[PDB]
Amino acid sequence: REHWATRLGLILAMAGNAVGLGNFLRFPVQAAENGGGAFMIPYIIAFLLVGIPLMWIEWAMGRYGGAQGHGTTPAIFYLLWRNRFAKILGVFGLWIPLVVAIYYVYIESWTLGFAIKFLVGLVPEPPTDPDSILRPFKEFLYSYIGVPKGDEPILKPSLFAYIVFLITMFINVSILIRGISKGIERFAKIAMPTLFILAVFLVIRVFLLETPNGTAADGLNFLWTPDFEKLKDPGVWIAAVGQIFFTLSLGFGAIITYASYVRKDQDIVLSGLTAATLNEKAEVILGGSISIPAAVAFFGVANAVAIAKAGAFNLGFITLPAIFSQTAGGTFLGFLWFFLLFFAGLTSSIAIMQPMIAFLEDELKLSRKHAVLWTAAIVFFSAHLVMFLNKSLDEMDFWAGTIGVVFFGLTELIIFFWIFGADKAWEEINRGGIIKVPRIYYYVMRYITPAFLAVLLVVWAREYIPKIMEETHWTVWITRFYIIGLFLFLTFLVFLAERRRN
Ligand SMILES: CC(C)C[C@H](N)C(=O)O
Ligand code: NA
Ligand code: NA
Repeated sequence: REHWATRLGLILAMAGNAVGLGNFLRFPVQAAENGGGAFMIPYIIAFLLVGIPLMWIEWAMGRYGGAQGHGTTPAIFYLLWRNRFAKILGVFGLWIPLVVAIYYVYIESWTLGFAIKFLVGLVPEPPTDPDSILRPFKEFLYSYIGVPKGDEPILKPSLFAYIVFLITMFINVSILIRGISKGIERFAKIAMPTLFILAVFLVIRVFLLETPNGTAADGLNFLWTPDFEKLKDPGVWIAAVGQIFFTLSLGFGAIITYASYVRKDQDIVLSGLTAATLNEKAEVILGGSISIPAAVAFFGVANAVAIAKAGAFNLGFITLPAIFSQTAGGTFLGFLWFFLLFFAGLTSSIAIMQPMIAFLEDELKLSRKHAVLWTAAIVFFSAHLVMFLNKSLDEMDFWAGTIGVVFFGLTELIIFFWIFGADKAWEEINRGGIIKVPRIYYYVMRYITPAFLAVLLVVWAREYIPKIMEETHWTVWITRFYIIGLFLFLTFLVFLAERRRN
């Protein structure tokens, strides 16, 4: 089996997995919608009671499986629990990352396309009226991905966007095809440093922004000022947990796959802890100190929150660059912003494609080259669904990147810390660890975490089961139909892999 060359390379590879579009895009929005400081309390709690224990659990399961030549859940679940149903459940460890990757890579191609156009200097040129400053960039984004005037189902992506998406796919392949140590590890040792330093630079510059309407400092205050009146709102907790799962790449089966390349005897405790800690630093300190504080600076808190509630891409692809355009060298600043997003997204996109590749290599015994090329083909082909179908991206993000990851996180924990045995799991987690997990986390993993996730899922289902059936748009049923097709497709490959073994 292939392994990580150095401990450092391992750490930065995992950090590149977590730290991504979720930090500079999803987080600012989630925190803004949930009342800044009021969102932070549940967020931290969710990080302690959910993020860390699951992180360690996934690392353990990964290395455990990897030692026997299996990096994906279909096999690993079976190793932890003997049952056909264990394999069927493990199919999500492939379905989830694949579905998410389909649209994730596309968003990543956006940041790239933007990074290019902003570098060359081809951008809209605003003239004191907020709308007259934002409108040009709204039209700019809409022209790029091809957004309809009214609410129309079909998207018309510009040739440039499509070509950029091809390039993005190429870059992803060029990295993945070189292997774990030579391809992913090498890139991580470069991208991450660049990323952190670009992020750092952007946080400085942004913090310097101050206008008659507000300051970046007002934004930092808003984000870090505690509010206890929102603690009784379940929605805040649900959003916090969802963000923790997404940002830490938990429930995507990515962490597990990466961990399967860690040598049986190498530490996963301190490594895992360090990776997660880096992500949070990149999330709360970097991610939350760029977008929000800038919006608040120019438009004020109220408007900033309104803009955040407007959409997820509205703050990242429209508001921020529009704000930069009003400053000296704002065009170049916008470039660094999209270059940062691109490197963050690229480091994550490769991570959610690897689980599929690892399955083909491990279970179907395909060469790395073939495994990568076929994975890219599937993603690229499926991407047309997200590219040309409005609301398809949202549907995938929801079913896979929201519900799926939580459901899968609960499943893997139940299989590992319950069926497989709590003590055995604990012993497996701490084995070889440079430091040992606090004893208390034993009771967190076995009782607290699973219960909280279960309650969450129950609450969700109660609200969603009626809404699903009554949804007017056909694009979602097409998306649903197709991803269900993808699931069946993957189950069939597992069947073949199972048959080859015999
Ligand atoms: C799906 C995951 C790879 C997402 C990543 N953890 C992020 O924060 O963007
Ligand atoms: Na990343
Ligand atoms: Na992240």
